[PDB]
Amino acid sequence: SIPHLILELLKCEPDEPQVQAKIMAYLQQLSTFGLMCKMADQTLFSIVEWARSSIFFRELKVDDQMKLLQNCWSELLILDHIYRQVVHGKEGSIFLVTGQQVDYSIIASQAGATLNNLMSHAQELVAKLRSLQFDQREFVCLKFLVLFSLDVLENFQLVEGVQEQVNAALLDYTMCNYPQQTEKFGQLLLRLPEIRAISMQAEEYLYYKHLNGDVPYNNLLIEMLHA
Amino acid sequence: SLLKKLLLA
Ligand SMILES: C=C(c1ccccc1)[C@@]12CC[C@@H](O)[C@@H]1CC(CCCCCC)=C2c1ccccc1
Repeated sequence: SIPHLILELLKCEPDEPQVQAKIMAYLQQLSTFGLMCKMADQTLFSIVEWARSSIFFRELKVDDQMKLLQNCWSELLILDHIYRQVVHGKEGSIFLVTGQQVDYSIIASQAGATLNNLMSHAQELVAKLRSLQFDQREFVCLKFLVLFSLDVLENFQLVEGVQEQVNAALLDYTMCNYPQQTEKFGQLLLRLPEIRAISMQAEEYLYYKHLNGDVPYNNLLIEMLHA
Repeated sequence: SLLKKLLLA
């Protein structure tokens, strides 16, 4: 069965069709890279609301809420992207938060050499998570582990306690629901440092483009880059 | 801060 803790995490998940329709409208309302900056900016709004909605997170005071989000926003962006490929993804395509399916080689061209490399690394993680049978229960657990980081507080006791209970619930779930997949718990946690390295490289690239004058007006994205 | 504005709403 599913631990009750994970059932509460699943309740915080955004309504996927409504998020798609909303970001779709925003983009329909400029380089392709510039359009993706807009798409990421809108995704960050959805991420902030997700955490704001969230059990546990909504108990922290604003100052603590800001630190956690400033520390993991890009990691959550990449993790969300990766899981989106795991579920809705196909070979040689990229699925966007707007619901669009684009050919990888086309969007990789538009992304340039550097970004294509990071996108390709992420696709490697997609393939590994698929072979591990990564599912939605495990996904929401990783999202909260990324959000409630210990490497970041007025209430470190809450953060530490959330981290320990989510870890225990994820171990219980993977052991009980994928017992033939040996060490699935550890194999999932291994990907968090990998995703974080990708997100650090992504931030440095976007920060470079911003200083270079290539990132159009996106106040939330830019503010998080300056955090 | 826009982020702080979002969290205070
Ligand atoms: C962090 C990104 C990004 C932000 C601003 C500009 C460009 C990318 C993402 C993460 C998921 C989507 O929001 C973004 C879209 C995407 C892949 C398509 C890039 C096409 C550019 C013309 C991102 C991504 C995914 C994996 C590794 C690095 C970036």
